[PDB]
Amino acid sequence: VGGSDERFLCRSIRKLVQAIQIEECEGADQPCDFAANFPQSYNPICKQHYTQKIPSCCKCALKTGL
Amino acid sequence: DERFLCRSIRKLVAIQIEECEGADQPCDFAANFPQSYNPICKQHYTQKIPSCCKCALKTGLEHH
Amino acid sequence: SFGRDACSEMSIDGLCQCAPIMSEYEIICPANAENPTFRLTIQPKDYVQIMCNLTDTTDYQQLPKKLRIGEVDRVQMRRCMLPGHTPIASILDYLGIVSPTTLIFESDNLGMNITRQHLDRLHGLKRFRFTTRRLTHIPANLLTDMRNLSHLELRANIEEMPSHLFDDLENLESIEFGSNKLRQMPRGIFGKMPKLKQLNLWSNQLHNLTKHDFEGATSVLGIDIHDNGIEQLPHDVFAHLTNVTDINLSANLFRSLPQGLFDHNKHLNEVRLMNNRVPLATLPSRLFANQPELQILRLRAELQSLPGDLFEHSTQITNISLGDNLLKTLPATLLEHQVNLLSLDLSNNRLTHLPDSLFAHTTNLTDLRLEDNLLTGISGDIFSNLGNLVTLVMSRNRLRTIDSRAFVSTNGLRHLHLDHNDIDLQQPLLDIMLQTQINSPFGYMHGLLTLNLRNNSIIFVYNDWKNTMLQLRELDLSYNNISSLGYEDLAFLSQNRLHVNMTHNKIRRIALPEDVNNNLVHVDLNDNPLVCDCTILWFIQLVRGVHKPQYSRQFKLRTDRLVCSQPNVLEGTPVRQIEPQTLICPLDFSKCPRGCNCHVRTYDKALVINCHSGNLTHVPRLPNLHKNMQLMELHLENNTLLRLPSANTPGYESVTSLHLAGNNLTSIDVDQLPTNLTHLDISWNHLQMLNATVLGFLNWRSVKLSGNPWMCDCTAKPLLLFTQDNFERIGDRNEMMCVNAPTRMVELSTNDICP
Ligand SMILES: *[C@@H]1O[C@H](CO)[C@@H](O[C@@H]2O[C@H](CO)[C@@H](O[C@@H]3O[C@H](CO)[C@@H](O)[C@H](O[C@@H]4O[C@H](CO)[C@@H](O)[C@H](O[C@H]5O[C@H](CO)[C@@H](O)[C@H](O)[C@@H]5O)[C@@H]4O)[C@@H]3O)[C@H](O)[C@H]2NC(C)=O)[C@H](O)[C@H]1NC(C)=O
Ligand SMILES: *[C@@H]1O[C@H](CO)[C@@H](O[C@@H]2O[C@H](CO)[C@@H](O[C@@H]3O[C@H](CO)[C@@H](O)[C@H](O)[C@@H]3O)[C@H](O)[C@H]2NC(C)=O)[C@H](O)[C@H]1NC(C)=O
Ligand SMILES: *[C@@H]1O[C@H](CO)[C@@H](O[C@@H]2O[C@H](CO)[C@@H](O)[C@H](O)[C@H]2NC(C)=O)[C@H](O)[C@H]1NC(C)=O
Ligand SMILES: *[C@@H]1O[C@H](CO)[C@@H](O[C@@H]2O[C@H](CO)[C@@H](O)[C@H](O)[C@H]2NC(C)=O)[C@H](O)[C@H]1NC(C)=O
Ligand SMILES: *[C@@H]1O[C@H](CO)[C@@H](O)[C@H](O)[C@H]1NC(C)=O
Ligand SMILES: *[C@@H]1O[C@H](CO)[C@@H](O)[C@H](O)[C@H]1NC(C)=O
Ligand SMILES: *[C@@H]1O[C@H](CO)[C@@H](O)[C@H](O)[C@H]1NC(C)=O
Ligand SMILES: *[C@@H]1O[C@H](CO)[C@@H](O)[C@H](O)[C@H]1NC(C)=O
Ligand SMILES: *[C@@H]1O[C@H](CO)[C@@H](O)[C@H](O)[C@H]1NC(C)=O
Ligand SMILES: *[C@@H]1O[C@H](CO)[C@@H](O)[C@H](O)[C@H]1NC(C)=O
Repeated sequence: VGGSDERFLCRSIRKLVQAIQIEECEGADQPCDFAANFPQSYNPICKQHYTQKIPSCCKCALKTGL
Repeated sequence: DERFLCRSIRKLVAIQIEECEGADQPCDFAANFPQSYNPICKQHYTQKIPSCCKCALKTGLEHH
Repeated sequence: SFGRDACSEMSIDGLCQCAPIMSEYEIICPANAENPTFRLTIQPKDYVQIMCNLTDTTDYQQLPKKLRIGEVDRVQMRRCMLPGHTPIASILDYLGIVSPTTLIFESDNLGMNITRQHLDRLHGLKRFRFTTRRLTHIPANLLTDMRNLSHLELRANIEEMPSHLFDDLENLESIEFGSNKLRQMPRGIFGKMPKLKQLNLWSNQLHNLTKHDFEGATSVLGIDIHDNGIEQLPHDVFAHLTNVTDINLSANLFRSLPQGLFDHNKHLNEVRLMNNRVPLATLPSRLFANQPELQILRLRAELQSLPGDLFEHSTQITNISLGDNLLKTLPATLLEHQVNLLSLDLSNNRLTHLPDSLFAHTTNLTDLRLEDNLLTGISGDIFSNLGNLVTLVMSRNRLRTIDSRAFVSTNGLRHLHLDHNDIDLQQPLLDIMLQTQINSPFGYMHGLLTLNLRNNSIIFVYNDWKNTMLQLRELDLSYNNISSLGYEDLAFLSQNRLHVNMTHNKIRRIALPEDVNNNLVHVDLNDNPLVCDCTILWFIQLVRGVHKPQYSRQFKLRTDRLVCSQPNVLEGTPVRQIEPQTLICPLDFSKCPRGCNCHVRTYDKALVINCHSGNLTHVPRLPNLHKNMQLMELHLENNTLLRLPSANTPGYESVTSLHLAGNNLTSIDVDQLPTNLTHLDISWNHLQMLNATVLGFLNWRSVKLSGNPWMCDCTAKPLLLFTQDNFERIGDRNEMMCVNAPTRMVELSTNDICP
């Protein structure tokens, strides 16, 4: 219904650049939002992801095992 | 070495894609986010190609 | 309102350009800009995003004109400047935006502090968010008359909020003040917000919370104060939160918590104390006891031990995460009341043992995580009441023994992970060789789906895995110690797409028999140290085309990376590429003649005797031919043989192939020729003639005759006639020479030779 909103750990800008759309991290190496309850060693950081190279989204990377 | 919140499989269809292994299901580390946020893995698309799998923290007006 | 038509139209009279994309529209202003002042994303009825790149408040002049967006739920404005002494509603009016429910204003380019005027005409909003990283000041009259707001979020490094900010927020249900600089709870605010349910205060610096801080907060259902650098809490801090159901205390600095911290909070449903930033040795007595509605616990704080009364009489608990602490054991009574527990996670602790009675009452447990601990055994009692358990994870422990009755009562179990342990199932070698029917401890679980035993010390494919587990889907035996396979080891009866991993074992032989119940099982045999000798012949034929017995089609073997380890000649070459006659087994010197090497080729059942010292005058003592053998090749090339022995000679009597090229033979008697002979190479010897008795013997029998000093006179007539009618048996017929001058024998007639 009305009043909902999705939040993401990383700020990104979607834009058009035929017309190709890309998603880029709003900043470089920015710490992730909503990430104050992870183990200290996780050091959450926003990382740029690519499709093969086109910036395709911005995601929060955790330094932990899989 | 790095881990993301939503598992995804990268594929080649020649264009490379990333698809959620668990779209619309909880993100990993679901218990790690602030109260009122509902962590759900979402498939995103670019231009219609699956470009990215990302953890969305859903919020709303209704409490629980 | 705004749709496909308005977007197409926007080009021709366009200071701005518009392009549809998926279900939305992207508008940029100005049209030809690399760095547009405005980029609008419109999803009709749903939301409008205004992304700004402004230097000045006058830049708003470059907004699109006559957009007529219409009714829309959410307006999100990013990086925009606060519009001076003008309401934000005036920007929205300009765009024709009608009755939004939600306004988000996120910007690091403010130009000024936010004011109450900025929200004029937006008193109808249900949801408002203001977010900035600029040094800024929020005036406490900002939210005057916002009597419709149910959800408020403010993020602006806020050090304090005067109480009067909350004067008109009678409809407020959620507060999100996470990630500010709050040091104190504002006083007397909760009486202003009698419907308040969610209080988010994480990532602040609230180091002085006391009971009075929450006076009047009886409506509050959730409080989250994670990451507030909190070292201690008074025991009565939450006394007024009588209806609270969720509490988050994570990422703080507790070294202890006081007893009775939740005594007045009897509606608790979930508590999180995760990632405490210092060691918290234990939790106080009965901290989570006597809670009738408590279901979920997440506890990670380097806990060293727990008191047995921690959850007493809290019967509704369904989920406990105790992973990543320092627990060495658990008191036996810890879970005595947890009749409804579904999931227990104790992964990543230091558990050396669990009391046998620990899971006596958790009869509803479905998921049990014990991985990354130091457990050494599974006893007959530990899981005996766990009839409902579905998956058991005990990866990366030090498991060495499994009681024979450990899994008799776990009929519900479907997924069993015991990977990376020291499990050998204590199996005697002769019992295995003598093909004894031996059930593993897992044998009771006919319904099992996953059995992961990767990286243990298993040496044998047990009976129950093949014949009792008819539903088995996955059987991981990789990195174990299996040393050989027979067809019986691959006879799995499961009809549920069984995949077995036998990679990285010690598999040196795979012995499938000659001799040539309707399932299909895949088996991965890659990365094993296979010895490629005569003993793996039929396996090799199986792997390629030739051999396809009855059993062969019940399974599908993966061998694409199964590579010979031995012998040196074959080392490195993938099993499929092997040519079957290359598979040999040596015959040792006792058998094998002194300066000779001998081997057996199973592909055609040949005993091959090679003697190439180059110095032999006689045929040495030969080994007897096994009665299962058909061919015997005697290789004596380039020696100096003076004569052959008689055909009655032991060993030599059974030779089927004589390879004698390059010797000193001056005559051949038929009684020197072995009876089963089919090939006689006597080229490059000292022969002058062949008796008609030898020629009769040669009539299949194959011959080489060139390189000999043939005497072509009248006594050679039978030899001449033999060669003329035996084009098939004499490969080097054209190279035979008569040495009386030297002339090719094929150029001689019977008249030329014999007047
Ligand atoms: C407390 O503890 C209990 C006991 O462990 C938990 O209950 C269990 O929750 C599990 C997780 O929700 C649940 O498992 C599910 O079973 C369903 C079978 O009906 C599956 O559909 C479901 O989907 C899975 O999701 C994966 C990502 O997590 C993903 O790999 C995959 O998803 C695909 O399929 C779905 C199906 O439509 C697609 O939408 C998706 O896009 C993917 O294509 C996979 O199928 C999941 O497996 C157990 O059934 C529960 N067990 C019980 C109730 O006994 C509680 O959740 C715990 N509670 C808390 C608060 O932690
Ligand atoms: C059984 O377990 C083994 C060991 O864990 C699994 O082996 C792994 O198999 C994958 C492919 O199935 C290998 O990855 C591939 O390697 C080749 C090498 O050039 C290349 O195409 C790619 O790099 C590709 O990723 C992997 O190396 C291999 N690992 C080991 C240690 O052997 C095997 O897959 C399992 N069998 C199953 C699941 O059926
Ligand atoms: C097989 O199991 C052993 C034991 O669990 C694994 O050895 C551990 O490996 C990790 C990672 O390198 C080390 O930190 C530990 O110290 C090792 N423990 C021991 C007892 O040696 C081993 O890696 C596993 N092998 C495979 C192929 O999975
Ligand atoms: C076997 O026959 C060879 C003939 O090829 C003999 O070798 C030759 O002997 C003569 C006579 O001594 C020499 O002149 C040649 O030079 C030799 N040729 C060689 C060695 O290649 C050989 O001696 C004979 N051996 C026996 C045991 O009878
Ligand atoms: C904003 O536009 C200016 C051009 O005036 C450009 O320098 C800058 O990079 C743009 N910033 C963003 C975030 O697009
Ligand atoms: C915001 O207000 C504070 C105090 O009222 C003032 O110190 C600061 O300069 C203002 N910020 C501006 C005008 O950007
Ligand atoms: C909130 O708690 C009080 C006890 O202080 C109780 O009387 C009231 O009924 C509770 N409200 C709800 C909705 O449970
Ligand atoms: C599961 O929960 C029910 C309800 O509390 C309880 O009566 C039952 O004994 C538990 N165990 C099993 C095996 O059902
Ligand atoms: C294979 O298992 C045996 C026990 O049967 C033991 O020596 C060891 O764990 C393994 N051997 C090697 C060489 O890794
Ligand atoms: C010759 O071969 C036949 C068939 O392989 C065998 O029966 C017989 O015993 C052999 N004779 C000798 C002397 O080896």
